[PDB]
Amino acid sequence: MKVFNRPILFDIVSRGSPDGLEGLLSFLLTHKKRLTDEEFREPSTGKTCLPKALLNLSAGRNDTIPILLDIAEKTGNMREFINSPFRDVYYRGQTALHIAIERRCKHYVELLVEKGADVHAQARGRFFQPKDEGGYFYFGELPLSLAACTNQPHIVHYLTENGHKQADLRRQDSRGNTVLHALVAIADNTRENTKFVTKMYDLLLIKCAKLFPDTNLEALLNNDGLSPLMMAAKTGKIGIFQHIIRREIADAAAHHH
Repeated sequence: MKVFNRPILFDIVSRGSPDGLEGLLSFLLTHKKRLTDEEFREPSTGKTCLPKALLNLSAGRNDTIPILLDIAEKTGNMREFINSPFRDVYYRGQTALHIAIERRCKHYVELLVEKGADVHAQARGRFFQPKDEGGYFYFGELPLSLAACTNQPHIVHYLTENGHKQADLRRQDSRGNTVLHALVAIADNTRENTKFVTKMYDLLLIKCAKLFPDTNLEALLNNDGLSPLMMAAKTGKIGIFQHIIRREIADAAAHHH
């Protein structure tokens, strides 16, 4: 018979060969194992094969992934498999969705959500960093906040509008930061950054006001006690700060004389 283990399975997925995975389903069923078992997790990180699949793409496409989820579904292990948290020196509590968003793959993002991904999995930092090469980069922890801070409107649209399970815009991270707070966090003072940060900020309020009309986003405070506007002031984010003021003056035009 055909027998499997971590290194073999990790080689198959890292190379990206779907032909190698045949008779894996049968192995798991007979030996009574799942892909989330410690023996198939990289002990150093906690990564299963799914992240490793997403970290090795042949022009944005690893073909092991679709079958991996099909197999997971046939062993009563789908929700667990997708949401399996791993860690590196930069982050703990990462998930397959974070990588899917990070690498900017709409398709794999769509797939995971539809098959039961946790849209509120928080990628928390570890020990802290500099600006120089340090793939840390605080983005607000949540998948929505990550996508927002990397200029990916279609993912934001999907995460909010999808049929299976939607991403709550009101959701706050460990710092107390909503997606708006995150947009301020990343906001540097260059016009092209300020372009999309401003654009994404306004799109979200417009989106939220509709869905949850009895709650204002920019009204929610963080653990410092600050709002997106005030935090922009304190941390010195000029471009975004002006825009929020410049916006509300325009919103005061709900007052005809």
